[PDB]
Amino acid sequence: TEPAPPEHAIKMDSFRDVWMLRGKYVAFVLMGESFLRSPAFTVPESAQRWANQIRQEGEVTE
Repeated sequence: TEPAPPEHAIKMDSFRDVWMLRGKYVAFVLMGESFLRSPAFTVPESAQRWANQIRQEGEVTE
């Protein structure tokens, strides 16, 4: 049990890196008017930032 780095990938909506030296990240957010769709990127950080950016704007309240 070596010091496992808790910082690397962020699998929230649909983000997951690859075991080797890569990783795809694509988020999907649909609202009651508009929706954004970003293609699979190569960074898990920007991934959560993208989905969150749109989500924060879409105040879901029925």
